[PDB]
Amino acid sequence: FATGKWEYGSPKLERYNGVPAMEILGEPAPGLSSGDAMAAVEEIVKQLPK
Amino acid sequence: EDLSNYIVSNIQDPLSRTKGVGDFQVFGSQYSMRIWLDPAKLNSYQLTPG
Repeated sequence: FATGKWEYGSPKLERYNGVPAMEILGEPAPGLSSGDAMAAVEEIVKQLPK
Repeated sequence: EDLSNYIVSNIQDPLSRTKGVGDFQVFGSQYSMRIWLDPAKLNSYQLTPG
């Protein structure tokens, strides 16, 4: 009475403020600044799937 | 119902955890899967709401 197929799913469903999400952790370029490395990520989010 | 559901499902949780926001109270609800039993259509199959 039962068959099986293979789908795709995640082994670690995170959420931030009651909403699905994905954490991202990196560093700055050796010598720059932790403040600078964030001027970047502010730019990257521009070309992201609205 | 459509706008209410839009509040409860997209605006509540971010508002409710907004710096300074305390209690809240929506003038409406979210959607629910409603099931309206027909007493006569139910009878026709000797079935109960249980």
